[PDB]
Amino acid sequence: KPVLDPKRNDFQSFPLVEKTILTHNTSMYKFGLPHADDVLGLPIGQHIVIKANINGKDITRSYTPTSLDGDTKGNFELLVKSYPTGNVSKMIGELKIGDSIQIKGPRGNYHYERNCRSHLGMIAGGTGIAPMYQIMKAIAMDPHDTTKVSLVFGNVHEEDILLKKELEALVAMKPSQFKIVYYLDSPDREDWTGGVGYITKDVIKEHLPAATMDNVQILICGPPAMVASVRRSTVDLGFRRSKPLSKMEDQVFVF
Ligand SMILES: Cc1cc2nc3c(=O)[nH]c(=O)nc-3n(C[C@H](O)[C@H](O)[C@H](O)COP(=O)(O)OP(=O)(O)OC[C@H]3O[C@@H](n4cnc5c(N)ncnc54)[C@H](O)[C@@H]3O)c2cc1C
Ligand SMILES: [Cl-]
Ligand SMILES: [Cl-]
Ligand SMILES: [Cl-]
Repeated sequence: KPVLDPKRNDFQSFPLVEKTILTHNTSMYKFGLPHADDVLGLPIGQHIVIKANINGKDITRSYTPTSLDGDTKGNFELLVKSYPTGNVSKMIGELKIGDSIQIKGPRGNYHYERNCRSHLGMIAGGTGIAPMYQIMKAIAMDPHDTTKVSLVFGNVHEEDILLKKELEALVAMKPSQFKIVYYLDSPDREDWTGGVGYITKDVIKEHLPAATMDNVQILICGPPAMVASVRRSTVDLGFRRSKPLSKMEDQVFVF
């Protein structure tokens, strides 16, 4: 029984049942569903939206749960990074156990289907890993999905990297299908051995599939400066220009 239903296109309330810290500003949040056998019902590629009433406004933002129907019943799980002057993210970071959130879904133009592409090149920064992780996890857990995934995941320093151990476990499931490189612009520590710097044209050319590969797609999600930089790099590398309104058929798709 899926809780999200496009025919009942309204907000619904779900209570916070568990909260686990990932970093000083980021936690995993587990929200309860009405029945122990319920699943969220979120198609792969799509997100939920969460509404907070703040400063006289209904403010809504997109979140991609880390849980899938196939591994999570009776609840759903989100990763949320809170900012000091955030809005919806600040509300979430103020919830106590038992408080509820108002959500609506599913939403989004990315409708992932098994083997719809031969190779996904993923470019993520910060919480932009969330839409990527959902897709890679689905592909990892589907024993008939052969889609190659090459992810370049850029952050400023070590404490900003999210889901690294989870991602590495997905690689270990399909080590011939999945490739991840981590970049840090400015590592804090001398024991970083991943990539150094930000995601440049040269990084994308080295690590992601080329624009000439049949049925390839580039997926992008991150803060606006990263998105503008990497979009320009993909055009310079011969990918088709991402469309103002990203649609699933586009060669470069921005979340
Ligand atoms: C498809 C999609 C999936 C997403 N999934 C997730 C997810 O699973 N988890 C998650 O935590 N977020 C996710 N995001 C990001 C999320 O939608 C919000 O942008 C984020 O939570 C900030 O919302 P806000 O209302 O708190 O801040 P806003 O109202 O957007 O901004 C208010 C202030 O907060 C600060 N701020 C906001 N965003 C940033 C930022 N990126 N870096 C630095 N400061 C910032 C700035 O000071 C800004 O002025 C996703 C976004 C998309 C498009
Ligand atoms: Cl609506
Ligand atoms: Cl939306
Ligand atoms: Cl296109």
